[PDB]
Amino acid sequence: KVFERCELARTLKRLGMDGYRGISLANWMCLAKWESGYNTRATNYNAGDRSTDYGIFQINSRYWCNDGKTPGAVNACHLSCSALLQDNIADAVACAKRVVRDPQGIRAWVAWRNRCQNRNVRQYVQGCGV
Ligand code: NA
Repeated sequence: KVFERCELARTLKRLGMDGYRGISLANWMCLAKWESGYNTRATNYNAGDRSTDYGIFQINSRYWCNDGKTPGAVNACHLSCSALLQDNIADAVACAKRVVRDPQGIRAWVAWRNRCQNRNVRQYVQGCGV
């Protein structure tokens, strides 16, 4: 499913993402936008290390979910990577929260650093009623 901007903003707010570990909703929106264009079915294969980024937040199989095909990988979110391609994003949100409950926080995603860090993200939640 490809979410509409405000549809997603309210979806993430209902899931407890607004201010989660200090990260405003707008930052999560900016992340989803740049990672997948708000597409829950987005996947990206990394030929170099044989891992795959899954879903709306493009969570990587080397550390976060299990896909059975990434050598020496772990599964910190304790989920099948399949859970990260669901139209319903509750599992992906639980995993994204897990990701930020680590040393870097929202910085774990390079995309956030490139297109969201120190830029205006309020535009992503404008008019969404959040
Ligand atoms: Na894995």
